[PDB]
Amino acid sequence: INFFEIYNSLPTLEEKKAFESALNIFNQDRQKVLENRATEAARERWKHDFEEAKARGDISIEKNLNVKLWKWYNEMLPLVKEEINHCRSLLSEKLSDKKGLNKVDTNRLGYGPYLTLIDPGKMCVITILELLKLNSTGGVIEGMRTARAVISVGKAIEMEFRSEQVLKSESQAKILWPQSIRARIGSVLISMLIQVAKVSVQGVDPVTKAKVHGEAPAFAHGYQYHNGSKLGVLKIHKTLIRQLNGERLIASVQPQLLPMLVEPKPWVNWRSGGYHYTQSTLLRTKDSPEQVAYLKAASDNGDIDRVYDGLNVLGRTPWTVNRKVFDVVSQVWNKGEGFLDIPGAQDEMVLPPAPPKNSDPSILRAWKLQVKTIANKFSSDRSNRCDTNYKLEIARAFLGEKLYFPHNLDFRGRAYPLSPHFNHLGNDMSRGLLIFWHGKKLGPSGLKWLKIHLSNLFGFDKLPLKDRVAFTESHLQDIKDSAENPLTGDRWWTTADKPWQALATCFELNEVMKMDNPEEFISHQPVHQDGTCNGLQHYAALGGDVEGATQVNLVPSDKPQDVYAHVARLVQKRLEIAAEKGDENAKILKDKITRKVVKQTVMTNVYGVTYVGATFQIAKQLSPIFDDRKESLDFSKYLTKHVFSAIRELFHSAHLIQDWLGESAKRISKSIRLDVDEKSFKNGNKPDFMSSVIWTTPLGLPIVQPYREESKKQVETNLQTVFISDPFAVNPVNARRQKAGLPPNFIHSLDASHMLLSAAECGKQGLDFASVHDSYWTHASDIDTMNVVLREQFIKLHEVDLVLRLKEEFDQRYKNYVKIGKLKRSTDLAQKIIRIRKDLSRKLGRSTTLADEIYFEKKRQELLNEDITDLDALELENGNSGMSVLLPLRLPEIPPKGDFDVTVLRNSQYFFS
Amino acid sequence: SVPIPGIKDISKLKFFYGFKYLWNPTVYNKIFDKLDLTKTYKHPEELKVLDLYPGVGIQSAIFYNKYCPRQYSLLEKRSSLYKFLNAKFEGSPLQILKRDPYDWSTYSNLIDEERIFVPEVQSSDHINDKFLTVANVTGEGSEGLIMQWLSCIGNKNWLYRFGKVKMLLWMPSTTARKLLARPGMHSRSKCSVVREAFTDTKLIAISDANELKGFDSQCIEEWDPILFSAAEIWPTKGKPIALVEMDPIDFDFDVDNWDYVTRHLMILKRTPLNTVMDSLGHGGQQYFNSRITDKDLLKKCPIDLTNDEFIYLTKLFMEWPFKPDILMDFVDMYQTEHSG
DNA sequence: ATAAGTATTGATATAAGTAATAGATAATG
DNA sequence: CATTATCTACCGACAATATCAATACTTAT
Ligand SMILES: O=c1ccn([C@@H]2O[C@H](CO[P@](=O)(S)OP(=O)(O)OP(=O)(O)O)[C@@H](O)[C@H]2O)c(=O)[nH]1
Ligand SMILES: [Mg+2]
Repeated sequence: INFFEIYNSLPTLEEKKAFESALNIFNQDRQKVLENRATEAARERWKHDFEEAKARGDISIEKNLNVKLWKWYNEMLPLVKEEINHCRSLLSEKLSDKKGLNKVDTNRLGYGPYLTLIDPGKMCVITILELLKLNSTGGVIEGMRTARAVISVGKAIEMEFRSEQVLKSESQAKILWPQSIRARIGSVLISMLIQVAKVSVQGVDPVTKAKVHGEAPAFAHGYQYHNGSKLGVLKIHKTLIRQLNGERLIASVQPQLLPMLVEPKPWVNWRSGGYHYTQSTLLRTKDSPEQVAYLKAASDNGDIDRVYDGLNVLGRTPWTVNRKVFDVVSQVWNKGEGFLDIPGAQDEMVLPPAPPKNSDPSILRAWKLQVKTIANKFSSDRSNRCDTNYKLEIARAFLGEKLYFPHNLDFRGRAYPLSPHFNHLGNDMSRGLLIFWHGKKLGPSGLKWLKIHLSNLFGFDKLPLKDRVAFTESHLQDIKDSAENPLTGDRWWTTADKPWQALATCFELNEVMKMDNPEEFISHQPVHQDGTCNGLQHYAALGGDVEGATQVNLVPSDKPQDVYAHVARLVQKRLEIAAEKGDENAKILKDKITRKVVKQTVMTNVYGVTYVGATFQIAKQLSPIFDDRKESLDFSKYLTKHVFSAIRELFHSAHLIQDWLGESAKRISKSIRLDVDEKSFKNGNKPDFMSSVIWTTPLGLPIVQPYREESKKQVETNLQTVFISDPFAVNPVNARRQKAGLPPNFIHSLDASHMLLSAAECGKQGLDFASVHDSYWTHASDIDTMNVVLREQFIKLHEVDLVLRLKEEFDQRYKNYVKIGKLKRSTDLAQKIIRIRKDLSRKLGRSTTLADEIYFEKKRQELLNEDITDLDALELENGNSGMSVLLPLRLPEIPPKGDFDVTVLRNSQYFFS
Repeated sequence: SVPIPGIKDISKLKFFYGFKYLWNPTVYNKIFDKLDLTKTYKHPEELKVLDLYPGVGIQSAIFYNKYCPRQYSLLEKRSSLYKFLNAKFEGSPLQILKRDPYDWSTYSNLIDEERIFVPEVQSSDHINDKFLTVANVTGEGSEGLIMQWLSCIGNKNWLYRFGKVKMLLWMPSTTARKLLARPGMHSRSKCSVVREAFTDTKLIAISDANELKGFDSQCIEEWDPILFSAAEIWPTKGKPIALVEMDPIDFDFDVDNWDYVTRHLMILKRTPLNTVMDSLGHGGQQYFNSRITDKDLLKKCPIDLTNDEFIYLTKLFMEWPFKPDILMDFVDMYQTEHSG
């Protein structure tokens, strides 16, 4: 039943530990059954619903939806079993010459061995679930992309097969399916579903205007043109979309990867951690063999143990669904009216009056654009309502039980939960629902910090801590009113910046206000240490700036200084004088410029944002307040121009480090390795560039930028030819993306490293810790200890100069490379000349370096068939005349690191608050 | 007496933005005799010609010297070409305007707002006698503009609100091969069906001898197109060009449903109609089997269909009770974010 | 002593306001 | 040395196809 309330009822902590142990073992068994029997339980649930509905009657409702699911399954099982029958009847081949040239030749003999390995009902249910889940993705209006659907279903069947194998291996005591086989299997199964699924529909005949009802296919395979490049789509009947925006959707399409009720499998190797049976790799490596190869080398060497410590501390923190906030959101959802973010029930979009054909082409184009805008808004609201429905259903499932989230890393190292649907790292509603399972007494610091958190939520995070406490104290009546009745009241919590977390903390504060001694109260709501321009903090620390560090709350201060606000004010003053000057673009926008609008452009700007991106970012941020056209970008163009003009003067160290990183990335990307290749690829005089930017995280995790130039090809399926890319094809690197992406990835790696160090330390102290990249959460009691730990670990991360260590690591990894040199501009040092010759003898031992290198020169289209030929050719260049030379890659000189003790942050309380 | 620019002057212009023009006066005289424009515009002393993308302005000078229309508007918004036109046709009765003809707004401003060029609207039964439009859309990248100008005939909106205005269009040879393909040829696509449904277009002159291998043989015999060598166009880099006379005709289909049906059938232009009608919505094959009565038509792959069969299929599509929504036929590339 | 598919592959067209936007800018001849 | 075709900061994410011109390849007669 409800475990959380009874557990809280317990007076003594030891009793709590006994209760936790008993629930932990019973939840071990419960989680074990949950993973394997998810599909069987779901299929049994809908077949039961179908049988139950049969007695009552046959109307088009949610029970009918389940009836439809059991009917599609029931009439799809025979087709797939006939396919399996012909697969086993033909897997006993005799001669591979006279075969069915289409249906068996490439189709059935290719996927034959893969259909036998798994029983059919699992494949059918998986295809239905996985096709419904992809509803309205990939840009389709009310369907999915065919490539995404085929690959997702093939991958889900393969992964379910691998779960079956894991279970069989634990019970009794290909490796990675290629993309082509996954595509063929997925296409065949979704084809069968297309050819079985039929749903009743009602239509109006045109000539007589008499309604007619009929049965039509539930799924259909069509195509759609964008930008000239045709796209394949799978459209779902609108009658079924009406029923997917329904409360009972979660029963039909079950979530397999949901928060587990047992302690995650603690991370001991890159291959194992968190989830029990579904293997989860430590890196969300998208499409790279190199990324996993380097991670594997690291794990085998074992030098990343601190990453494991951070992930194990991040994962072992227990949550619980907030019951009161769940009640309020359920009331609001059932009410049906549009709330703060839940868009509200909508039947079908209304389009403006269509313009007459004879109108100027621009008018028709404008109307078509407006139709696209209206359709996008309607599909967005529908998707938001469906997502909220899914989230509220998962929340309803766990109303009492306590849950753990298993964390994983993307390729930089930031920690992202494994559960994609519902997690504390989603939008505001998801955060409001979750509270820390462990409750700790507030205490003297705790009560004040809880108040400061409530002030933070309401947008008053700018002012000093005392002002935040004063703000919380001044609005005690509002807190009691909002807490007593969420709705049918003043609704003060709604005005807050973060709407749901604000009500949750209001409930906590109301309980606190009813106690004579607040410290004795035990609290659950996590307090957020959000971080002011964290990327700027890291740039200032790396460069060693003093003025820059001062602006970014690094140095101890009485009042918090945030760069975004300062630049926003500067821009405001300049825009105000500009509007007075006489331009009309500024007068409308003179005031609206606030911290929120500027912050996105400033952050991206330090990171190398192209101007188009800045124009869009600002357009989206300023669209709500309605000071310019949300649709149009023309009004927003000037504003970004001024933002860039004001910003350029501000930044010096960040620009220096970003420029050095960009230059290093370009030079390293355009470099060619000596050792691996002793053969010219013969594609041309200029070989391909397959060397990628790689550096190590201060924790020891390896980071390899996977910005390659992907090679897609059309592999044939039963439905269509899908334009997919094979992950095993190694390809040259996209120099443009390497150069544009090194700075942000470096700063994000440093940010994630600081998080993992601080997480390991907090978990060592015994404080549960949850972190959304750059804001750390802990109970309002231990917030002071966490505050100490953050600063301390930042020190432990920046005690050593990191940019210099990175440049040294680059020089070590990329010493024996030979950057392709174009016509000369000047000389830097005097070892380039010895590079071309490689005639110095290497006798009696290693230092083979000349031997491998000289043969590479032979691959530079030497003037020969011989030995003294090319060496003579280059003598003129040094003595004069440009050539496409082979000079040794030389990384730039790092910027001068200004003198600034990073250790002065230990006494700044506004660094993280 | 308009002075015609020769190869000497037009050799001096360094930039052309990719447009290839023609400069030989002999082939232009031959072309204007082949077209025989003095049959429809019997009183040229009242005709008003609107020349889009004139460029070098040789066709314009020859046209004026032969017919003397009342108003000849050269809409060329390009630096070197505009300078050329103002240094050669200065004071000349030609009307040289520095206006981009690409943007729709140019026509609205010219005819509607400023009333510099005001032609006379006539009925939609005879090819207009007081308005002639000539255009040189020859850039290899600026082909979609021709498609927009063709689509305007269907809507009767852009310049075809003056009835049936005849167009003299220079165009890449690849565009002329697309537009002028007959049913079943290899180069038959939806551009060809649009051309067939809205216009009847003849090949007046081509810039190559080995290009006639892409057009229909009987139609190539019927048109009798003028030929010339590739040494006649002045920028001699790009592919050969082809002049096409394009006069709108009558039509009584629904242009929106016809667009949908044709665009979605001509995606799979080689699968027989047994299985290509399922891309037109949910349950398309069953319905279009119950409705189409001529089971010989069901074996014509949609590249084999003439336009009349497409009008028939769109009639069945608009008769469909369960027809899908024609207006939400796009991909929401703008903001399908998919946060969860 | 004597040829026709054929799995693989590569080019081209696709829609049509330069994808919902337009200034850099690395990269060939 | 003069002139142009890509994108538009990065991460969680998640992608153009049909057709046919022609190829190397195995069949085999
Ligand atoms: O668009 C973005 C947004 C954020 N980030 C990166 O995510 C991190 C924090 O993202 P945010 O906390 S929200 O934005 P802040 O820059 O921190 O403003 P604040 O001081 O909180 O008022 C931070 O490392 C930023 O560089 C991006 O890289 N790109
Ligand atoms: Mg932050």
